[PDB]
Amino acid sequence: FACKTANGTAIPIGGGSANVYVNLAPVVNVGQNLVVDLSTQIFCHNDYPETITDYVTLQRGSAYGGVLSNFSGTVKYSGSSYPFPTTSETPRVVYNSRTDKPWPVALYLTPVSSAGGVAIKAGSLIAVLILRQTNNYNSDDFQFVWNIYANNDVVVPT
Amino acid sequence: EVLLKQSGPEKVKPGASVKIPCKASGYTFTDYNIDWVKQSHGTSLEWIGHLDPNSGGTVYNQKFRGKATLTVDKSSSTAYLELRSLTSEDTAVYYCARSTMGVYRSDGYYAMDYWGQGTSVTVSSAKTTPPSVYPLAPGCGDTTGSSVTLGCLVKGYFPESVTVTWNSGSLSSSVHTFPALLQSGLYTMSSSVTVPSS
Amino acid sequence: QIVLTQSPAIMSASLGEEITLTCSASSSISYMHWYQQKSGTSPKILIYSTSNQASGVPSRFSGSGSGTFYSLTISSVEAEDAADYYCHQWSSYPWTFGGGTKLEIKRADAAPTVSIFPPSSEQLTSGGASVVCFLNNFYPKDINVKWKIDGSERQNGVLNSWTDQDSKDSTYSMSSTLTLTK
Amino acid sequence: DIQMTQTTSSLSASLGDRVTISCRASQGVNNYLNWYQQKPDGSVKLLIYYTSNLHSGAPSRFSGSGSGTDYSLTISNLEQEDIATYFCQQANMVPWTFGGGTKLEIKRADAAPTVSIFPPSSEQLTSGGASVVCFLNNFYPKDINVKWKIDGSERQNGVLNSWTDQDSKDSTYSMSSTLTLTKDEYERHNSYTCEAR
Amino acid sequence: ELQMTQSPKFMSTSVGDRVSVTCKASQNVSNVAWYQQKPGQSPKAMIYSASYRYSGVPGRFTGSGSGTDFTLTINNVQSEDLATYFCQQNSSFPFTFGGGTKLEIKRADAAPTVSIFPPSSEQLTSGGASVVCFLNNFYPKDINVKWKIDGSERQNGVLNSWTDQDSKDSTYSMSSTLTLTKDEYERHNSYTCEATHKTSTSPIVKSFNRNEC
Amino acid sequence: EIQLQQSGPERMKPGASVKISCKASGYSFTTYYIHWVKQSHGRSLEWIGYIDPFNDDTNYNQKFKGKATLTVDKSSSTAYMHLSSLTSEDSAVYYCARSYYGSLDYWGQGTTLTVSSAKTTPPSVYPLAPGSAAQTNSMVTLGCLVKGYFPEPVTVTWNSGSLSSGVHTFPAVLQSDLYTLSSSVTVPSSTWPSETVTCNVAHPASST
Amino acid sequence: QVQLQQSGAELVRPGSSVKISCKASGYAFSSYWMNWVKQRPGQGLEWIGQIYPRDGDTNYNGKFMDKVTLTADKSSNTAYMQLSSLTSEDSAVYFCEVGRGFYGMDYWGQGTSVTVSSAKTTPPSVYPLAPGSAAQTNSMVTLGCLVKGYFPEPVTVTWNSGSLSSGVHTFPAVLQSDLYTLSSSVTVPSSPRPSETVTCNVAHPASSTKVDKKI
Ligand SMILES: *[C@@H]1O[C@H](CO)[C@@H](O[C@@H]2O[C@H](CO)[C@@H](O[C@H]3O[C@H](CO[C@H]4O[C@H](CO)[C@@H](O)[C@H](O)[C@@H]4O)[C@@H](O)[C@H](O[C@H]4O[C@H](CO)[C@@H](O)[C@H](O)[C@@H]4O)[C@@H]3O)[C@H](O)[C@H]2NC(C)=O)[C@H](O)[C@H]1NC(C)=O
Repeated sequence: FACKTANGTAIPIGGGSANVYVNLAPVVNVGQNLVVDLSTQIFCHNDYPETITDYVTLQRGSAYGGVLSNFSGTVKYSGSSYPFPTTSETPRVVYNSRTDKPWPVALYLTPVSSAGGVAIKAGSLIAVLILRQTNNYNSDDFQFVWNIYANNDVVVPT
Repeated sequence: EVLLKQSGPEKVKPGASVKIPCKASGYTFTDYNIDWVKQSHGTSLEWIGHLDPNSGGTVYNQKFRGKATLTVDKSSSTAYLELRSLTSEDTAVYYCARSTMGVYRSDGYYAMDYWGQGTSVTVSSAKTTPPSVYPLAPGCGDTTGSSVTLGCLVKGYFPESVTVTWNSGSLSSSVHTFPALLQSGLYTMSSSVTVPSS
Repeated sequence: QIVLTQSPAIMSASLGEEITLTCSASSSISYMHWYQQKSGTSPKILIYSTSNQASGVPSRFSGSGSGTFYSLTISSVEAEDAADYYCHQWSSYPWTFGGGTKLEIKRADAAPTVSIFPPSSEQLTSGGASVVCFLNNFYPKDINVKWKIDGSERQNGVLNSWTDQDSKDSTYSMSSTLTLTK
Repeated sequence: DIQMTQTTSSLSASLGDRVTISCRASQGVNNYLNWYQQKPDGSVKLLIYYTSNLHSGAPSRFSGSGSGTDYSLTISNLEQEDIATYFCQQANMVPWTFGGGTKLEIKRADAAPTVSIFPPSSEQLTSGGASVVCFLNNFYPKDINVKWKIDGSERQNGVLNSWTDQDSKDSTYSMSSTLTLTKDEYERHNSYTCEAR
Repeated sequence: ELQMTQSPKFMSTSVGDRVSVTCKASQNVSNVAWYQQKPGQSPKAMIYSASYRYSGVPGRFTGSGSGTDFTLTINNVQSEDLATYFCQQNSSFPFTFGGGTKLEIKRADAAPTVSIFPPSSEQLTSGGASVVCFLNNFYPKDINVKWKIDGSERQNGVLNSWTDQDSKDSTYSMSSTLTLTKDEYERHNSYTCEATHKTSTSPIVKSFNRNEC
Repeated sequence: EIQLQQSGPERMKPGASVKISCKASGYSFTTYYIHWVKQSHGRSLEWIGYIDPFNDDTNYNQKFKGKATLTVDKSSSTAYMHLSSLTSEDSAVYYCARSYYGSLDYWGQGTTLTVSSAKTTPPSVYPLAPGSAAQTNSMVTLGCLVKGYFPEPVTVTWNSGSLSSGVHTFPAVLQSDLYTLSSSVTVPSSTWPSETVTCNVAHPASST
Repeated sequence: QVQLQQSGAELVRPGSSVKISCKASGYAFSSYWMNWVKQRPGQGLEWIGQIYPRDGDTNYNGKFMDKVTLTADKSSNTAYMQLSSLTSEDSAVYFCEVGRGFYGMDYWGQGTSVTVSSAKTTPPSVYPLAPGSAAQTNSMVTLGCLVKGYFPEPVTVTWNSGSLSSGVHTFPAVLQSDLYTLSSSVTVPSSPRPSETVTCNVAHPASSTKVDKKI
């Protein structure tokens, strides 16, 4: 089991860390959503699908920078939605193929009443998402850590 | 279709204030946002600010923070730009535009996709003056051929806003209109039309 | 603030050729957008998100680039392309435009059609006197005009007014006038 | 897929009682266990989610507890409004699975059925049909068995049974049994009895 | 269910020799394991993935084969290798083991010392009777036993017990028990025990008569 | 408040296909998931699948793959369920429900589907009368058999609603693709045959 | 080290059920597969099934699906196998095994014996065996002690309280009418009968009875 991004950077077997740079909508209105869709960025696969089943969860999701200060919302994961930042581990997603499959995670953040001006700065860190992978075979318990960065500034009208 | 209409050219005194409207039609006003752009010296472009018609919120370029104010009238589907203490550096053409920002777009299309015709603002203390219109006719040495050309000369008006129509709009082609020039503080321009010998 | 620079300020090309425009940024931006403004109208979106043709735009316009260098390429240049082009970014706040790049169209040379008009009787009634000479439908743009009233070289009091490049046959025009007292 | 099992299909109780409904999972779920209530008119509402969390709008009488593979729903002070069917549901793995259901009942003093029988009417006889209808009204508890006899011999075909829900007035049950015969089959026999015990 | 077949069920070598145990499969398998079992013990794994040894396995044991044919090889037996060997596959459900291959020691031939015994009078007191026959210290293990009464064959009520190879003499032994009632034992006169084995050119016969013991 | 509105009841023929809708109102449509659930006659609940309104990715129960399809129209905040190759087993109640925190927090009202080849038919009403003597000494029971109608529902009352007590109407049971029903009423032995009791039956589908 | 400890021998009755266990130690019990293997006396090895204790997953053999159930207990690190409707086919030794997930390692339990019988504990009957009227026309003779009708196994037999440690062959017992039958042989060069009246010592812990006899 190993995951990689759309620009090619990969995390090998056993877990690790990587960086992701996402393009955000330059403006968000009050009462609207800022959508951060990572199902088009992170993909993984099962190396031995004939004999092993891999289970994947979102162990933790934390907010940083402007997302922490100016936003609130939920996270979409495998048929349901949960508060973001997370308060517990999610259900499990099954990986059973050698072909890459999306990691179905998306953020839905709304501006708080104090948000105004440049809410998120370009090149800054907005979230850290931990991917926990177990299996059907042994005691392997690995963490794939993803750091999410903003590729542009986001403004909120006041 | 989608149309944005602004007021005609405005002439103001230094230190005064102006308010420029912009009325939208042909689409739902509150489903899109509004931008204002300044075009100075004929070529330079700079973004003034961004407005949300639902709440009246604004994002300002800090360059124009103390000079412009953005306001909306949701019922009439009209947006307003107001300039506070006009000076000579404020002589420019001002545009309103519909922008697709404010919400998520699946195709990632974020642009000013419809522009209203600009509003030219002149900041001067001079007096407005009617134009002196004269007709132009060939001399008695023409040696007339199959085609002849006639024109009109306009001199000594203010401010620079003059339009010329030939034959009450019946001749929309072969018409040359020339830019105005400053002559002793008053603008002068000309136009010409080409017609066959008939 | 991110400064966008377009160089050179004016470039020229011939019908059916291929030309490229460049925009360079003072810092790295994620996307670039292109607007076109023809003579006597407002700007119009042409290329968005560095590669996407806007609605109702021929496929001969295309964009590419990354980082701090972007470019807009026109293939099979047509007479309708005589306009001004501006690069625009909203990746950083505040949003800025480029300086502008005018496109000129090279074409076969053409002689000017000249007309001369005596001062109107109505103007002479008011006490003024001005003779207007029209030079129409020529190319290239640069051209000199010398006035001749009576036998002397009256090299004073002349106003020249060039027009914008025509959008149908790529020719220019000029209005030359000589103002004196009766 | 993960199997879900509820302890009892039906459970009797009385107003003011404390009620416990238990659910068990074939595989450990990570507290992603839900409780739903369905009224007799067929409407579904969420009561408890994530094993302990009151859904907004639910009465405070309801509570949840459990972990691993064993979960329970507790009603503190039963009310007539709470007489419904309850389902447990897990969401740890796809596909989501539901429990079998537990339907609440009101406790009552047991009663004996009232048996009544009717031969086919002359209209159906002239129409060619023949049906005998047996009525067993106002008994308690719900479980009952009926066997049809013809001329001393048993019959186990052509029998339709229909049961009503618990009465909201006196908390009793009723059931009807119908045996349908052709005209010749009805007329070529002599003894028909309806036995319920 | 894949059928794993081993043949022959018995193999016999001597100390220092090379012996190869072959396992046959009914389909294609990617993983075949080998286990060793001595009596009164749980099996001990020898080789996995058809070629690789387990932890604490001497280098004498080597594996080979692929697809459908597999073979376990012992370079030089050391009297610690005398056990039963099974092949196994896990590549499909259910897992299936081989039939087993017992190892032995090749020694010289020997003849069975047939010895017949009359039923004890104490047993006859209780109404039961069972004549016995002992054929201890014979080699090899292939042998047949029959009983005769008064010169007449009686193939009923006969129980036979074998013995594993002796750890000292490398020989075998047999016991034959014919159960009879008290009254049916008294109605005859003589009883005969018969023995024939692999290298027995002629049968060995021992007999007794009543009132002789 | 949050509401999910489903379409009305359906009556298809075997081998056909049916589309049902669920309109969401009172919340941001694309921020949540929509799930579909089946309850058969017998009250066991079955999960069908979910769909993301934001990008239309679907997940189905293996039991329902091929037969069922989920689609969304984010312009009108409506989800759709399509079921193809209908058989008699497909008759059930289908639900849409929003999903939050692993649970189905808000449910629609349900849509009933009936798969049958029968046709609209007026029921046959047959009165029921006691046998020998009287049933008891103070209490008597009378009945009314309603046989062979389609489709549901039929409505039975006694004496135009005058007898609102001591009455039982049993649920309908399908017999040779036609429904059957029976109703019972009990009255004091001195009231009948002194008075008159008439079974009143109405079948709106047959205009009876 | 890794170790698997199984329960003691079970003596059971036909048509009943039994539950044997296998306690694990020295490794993460919940994260590895546990196999169960049956070995009938005198035959090869059969595979019953496996369980993954963390999630409770099981994979059964088609032959043992209806009879066997498998469970586990995370707290006590103990796996359970349960047999139902115990016919005579079910009398064997059952093993637990963990090898998958460890590189080049394999561990078994010591095995548990399950006996399906309808009989009851019975003291053994010992009967001396004697040769015919003289020695066997040689310097060597054979004798024996015959034990029949006992239950259950095992019994230990010695000759002259272990004095005769050579030329002794004890044969494995054989079931007869739901009772075992074991016999032993002894070979003596002193020409017994008429000499020394050789004695054999027999024990049966199952009934706590010790019997001695003379030839
Ligand atoms: C029958 O018995 C066989 C023993 O011979 C069993 O074989 C073992 O199967 C497992 C699973 O199929 C194999 O996978 C594990 O090993 C790989 C590779 O590492 C090892 O193998 C290489 C080749 O042998 C060596 O060169 C290496 O040095 C190393 O020894 C791991 O990469 C796997 O883990 C990764 O993938 C899984 C699934 O995607 C993730 O969950 C993990 O977290 C990790 O990402 C496996 O751990 C194993 O190699 C193989 N051999 C051995 C000796 O164990 C076979 O499984 C068995 N069959 C059945 C049905 O039980």
